[PDB]
Amino acid sequence: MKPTMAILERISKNSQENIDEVFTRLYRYLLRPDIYYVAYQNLYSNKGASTKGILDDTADGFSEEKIKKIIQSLKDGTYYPQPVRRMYIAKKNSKKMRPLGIPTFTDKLIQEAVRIILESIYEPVFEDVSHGFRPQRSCHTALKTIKREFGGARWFVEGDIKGCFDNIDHVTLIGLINLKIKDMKMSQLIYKFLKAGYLENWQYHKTYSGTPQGGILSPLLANIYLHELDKFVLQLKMKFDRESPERITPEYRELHNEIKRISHRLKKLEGEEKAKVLLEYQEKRKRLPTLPCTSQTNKVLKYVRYADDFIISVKGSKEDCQWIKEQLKLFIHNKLKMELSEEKTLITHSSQPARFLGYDIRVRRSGTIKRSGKVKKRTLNGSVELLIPLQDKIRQFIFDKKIAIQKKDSSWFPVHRKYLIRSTDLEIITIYNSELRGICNYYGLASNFNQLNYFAYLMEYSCLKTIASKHKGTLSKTISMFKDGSGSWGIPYEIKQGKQRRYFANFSECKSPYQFTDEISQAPVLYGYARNTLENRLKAKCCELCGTSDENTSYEIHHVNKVKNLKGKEKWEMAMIAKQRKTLVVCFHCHRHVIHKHK
RNA sequence: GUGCGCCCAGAUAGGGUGUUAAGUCAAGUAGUUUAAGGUACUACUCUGUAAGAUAACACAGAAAACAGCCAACCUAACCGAAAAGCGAAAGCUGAUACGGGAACAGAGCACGGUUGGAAAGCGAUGAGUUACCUAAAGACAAUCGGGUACGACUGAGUCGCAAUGUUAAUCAGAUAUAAGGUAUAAGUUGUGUUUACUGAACGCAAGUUUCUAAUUUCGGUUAUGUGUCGAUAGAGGAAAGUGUCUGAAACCUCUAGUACAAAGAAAGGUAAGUUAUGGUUGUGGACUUAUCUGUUAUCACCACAUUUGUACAAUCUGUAGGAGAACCUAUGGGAACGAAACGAAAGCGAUGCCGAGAAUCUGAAUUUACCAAGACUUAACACUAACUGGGGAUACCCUAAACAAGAAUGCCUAAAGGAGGAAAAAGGCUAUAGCACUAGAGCUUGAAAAUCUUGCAAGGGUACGGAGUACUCGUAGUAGUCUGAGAAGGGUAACGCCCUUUACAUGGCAAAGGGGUACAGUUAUUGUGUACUAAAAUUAAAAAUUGAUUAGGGAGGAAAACCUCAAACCAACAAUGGCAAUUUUAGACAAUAACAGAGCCGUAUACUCCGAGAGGGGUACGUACGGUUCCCGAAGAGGGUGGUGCAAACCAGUCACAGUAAUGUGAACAAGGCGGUACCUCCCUACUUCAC
RNA sequence: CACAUCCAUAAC
Repeated sequence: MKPTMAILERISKNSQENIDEVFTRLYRYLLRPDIYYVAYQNLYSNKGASTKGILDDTADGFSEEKIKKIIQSLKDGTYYPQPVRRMYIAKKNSKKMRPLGIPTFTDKLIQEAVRIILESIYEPVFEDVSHGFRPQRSCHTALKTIKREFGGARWFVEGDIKGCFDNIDHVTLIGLINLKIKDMKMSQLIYKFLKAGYLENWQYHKTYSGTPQGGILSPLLANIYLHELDKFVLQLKMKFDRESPERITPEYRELHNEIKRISHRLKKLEGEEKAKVLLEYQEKRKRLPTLPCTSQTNKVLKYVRYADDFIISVKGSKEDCQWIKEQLKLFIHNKLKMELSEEKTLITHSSQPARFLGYDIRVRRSGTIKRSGKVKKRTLNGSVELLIPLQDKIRQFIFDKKIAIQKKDSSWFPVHRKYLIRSTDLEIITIYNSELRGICNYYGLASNFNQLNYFAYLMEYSCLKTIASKHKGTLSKTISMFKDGSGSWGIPYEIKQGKQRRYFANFSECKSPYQFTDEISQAPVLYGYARNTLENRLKAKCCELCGTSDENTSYEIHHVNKVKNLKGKEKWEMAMIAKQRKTLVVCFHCHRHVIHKHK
């Protein structure tokens, strides 16, 4: 009959085909409970699952009967999502709080389902220039887009919108949805989420090392709003550009044409008077790469957007670059009701560093003349060349985590992190290899990535001074205790296969600025394509520590996040070390007596 | 829970410190002197100066001692125990029998001792094999072509430092709070490091040790030898510097790693100051000073990077700033234009203390003018220790001493006879099957020697490691004037002080370790307080109603334009109306439970290291007594009166089955009993390693 | 463009 998940894929082709359909009758799909399994095939890969909203309902309970206790309450307009619990936290290096949000498990499975319906309709309407909270797009696709078609632009518009994600209008958002979805009971389910919700966002930009992925925490809602801007300026791109004929300058064509008249003469004679005209060939060559092959009267705008930033590269004047900053204020006022901050829409001319996603971003004008071998272009003119901010960002990291020390000649000398003596030699290197591999993998596109050598010096020699103090040893005895047999140093464990070693991270295996690893590798699980999942053990109705296959006892989910905190002396922790999984079933009689023996 | 470490007393059981006073000891050789002075002179002998080559005359030296270093041997204190006694074991005791044997700290408290002159460590090293790169880009062949101190792997064979220290000989004075040093607690949290608390016992003062910098290659290069594209050097390489055939007139190494001039100019080596430190206080490298006998003859020369200025180019040289780059000033390239790390901090002051040569000058100073102070040996005096002699109230282990206390065992012949007729278990007894018991099993046999349950005189062991303020016991004796005053003064200083007076045998700390009680402080529990004063930002203030608002209902299976379906209503800011622990205004406390050492300062006293000294670092906070905040230990192990289930199994009749009772019994996780394990606990314990 | 050493050893 197409079980619901082929009907949703039937729509995600349907938006692409009709270039404007008013998509009606979307509510009837949330109720057949087959899509409420892909919601449970999503909610296992999110970090923040222990913090709760106001009621004490723990983040589990995945049972087909509360599917009815869901889906029947989705019927008579009697599901109303939770009010606010403001357990405050503030952004790095600043005194600002941006409100933080969480539901009860119920809401997470409707929300994670109204995400999938709304992701079916809007995803082939999201324009290419957005790269924020999407599939198959991340931080690095934005950077890579800058490294191609931003190349060679005279000026920047390095925008900011004054709290763009707490200023989100709860009333003209829903007016925009209801151009597309012409459905009545959908919006009221959405508008239970707006004003009975929160505004529910974070600050920790360094969690993915320069990303607001925690540091904005929402579904796609924020993108649906902004897509009216990403529709506007890619409409502004056609009013702006007027493409002129002249690309190679007329100062350049008088020198470009006279090369071929005398290069045709160089082969007609070699000898002594060849060398005399070779001086008016080779010393005349000294203003040939000083002559440039580009013209700055043609007019070209670009646009890139992540979630809340956007950067706009324009081929023109500063007259022009203060007209684009004009016809944005006429917009984010009138059609989105927000202030594009005149303080911090920094126009910075391009040859100066911008700042977009934690990179410094700029065009090269340093007129060096390399070889490309027998052929020769200027490979460094007009190339957008991304850069770490070593002075803002890595300087901050090195001192925020207490690696280093400024010395009296300003030289940073590394010492031990005081609070890490309390773990093993394997725990500390896994502390430190994790931190180093994050920044380097973040900053792998950086044209001065080689410069992170100072940072990886400091990390490596401060990992060893921690392990030094715990053993009561020195920095030299600790490479001599942890010797190999090839001059490198490692950390041993006895595990089942014989001895291995933990080494330290690197460059060529954190650098690669074309390929990378696509889910941030914080002990990643496999794709369980052998039916080990959280859906076909539900149908087994099984009892592992239970023995009685009873219907009046509720089956559910016992998914806690972490497994390293389980000790193995109590009755419940001996099952999770055997099957090696975050989760199992939980009973109606099993949870309340065996887990809750003390409390 | 750091080897010792209590409290009073004594001073060789082993020792330490100080004081005088005798005796002896050794200064290259002689001389003079006194004297058995010692370095002063005189004369010779040997050595030292390569500070960047050798010789000739002047400056420094020449012993013995103790104190230390290093190495190899032999042996006190310590070990599972020999061994050995001991209600037999609970625990105690090891002249020497092996094991270490300088031990782990000498820092309060011995390892010693002979013999020799030298090891860790740290920089400059072969072997012993790399694995690699090889001046030709590569292909060709250890072509020792021709490196192997390229670093490996190797674990120590060569050179340097480590490898010394102390001991009187011109006297007094002069810029004596002189420069210049040193103390002036510790900690908590103010994190904008803004002038803040605590018996801080100092005062002022918010921005300071600190970097952003080198010009006739001092680039896009670390916080290093290096290694690579430019301007800029192409003649070897395109008949191998050993060879072969090449790529190209392209290919490597330096010079073009400076346009003048000044000087020093490699190595060792002296003494200062650094970095080395790190987390506080003392031994190797490497920077930086300065210093290494004057004069003659061969000897006396080519550097080279900076010390020095420019000298011009120069990148693109902070930058505040207006400025598509090869665009515009200006203190010009520390020149606040900016940046990063760092609290009653950096600095400056104020007080009491230290202040060598005897600064350099001034009078030195008179038979070289004066010197008695090293080390041992003996005596006398003074002191002194955590050493030595004395001195001992709670919890744990033990249980012999029938020491005090409850356990004595069968029936039938027929109670008469007794079981002394018979049997024979039972308390018993040996091994150890075995799963505790049954002791098997002949057996004293028919309560003793083994039922538990306690204990003095008992026998052991541990606690003498500071947290808050009041009481038991050995004693106010073990101390005759308490080092905490007796007792009063006496300021001080925070005190207890030490200073002045003064009491006479209860006059004195109230000798020791550990208990006990009353109220405190923190943590983990457990229950509740919740008007001692009620009303509020207003959290319970989407309620209701609302506002006369608003477009919008309810239970299910199709793609989107739309298949179907059974056939007068929730929601749209809030507003408005009582309270709860309290920020808005006040005459969260109960209840139980347990309990640790970071120091620091004052006087006394014991030690050591760095310093000329003042002082600083440590020794359990060194210890004691006075003061003070900070602060409120972890983990395993056994043990359990007290906890419980399960496979086996205990035993006659709790069970059959008869029997002279016991006896063969097939059947008790029907455990009548209860171990054997598993579990959660709950409790005790420096038992064991940690932590200071 | 740049791979990375020496950071000593020893008073509680």
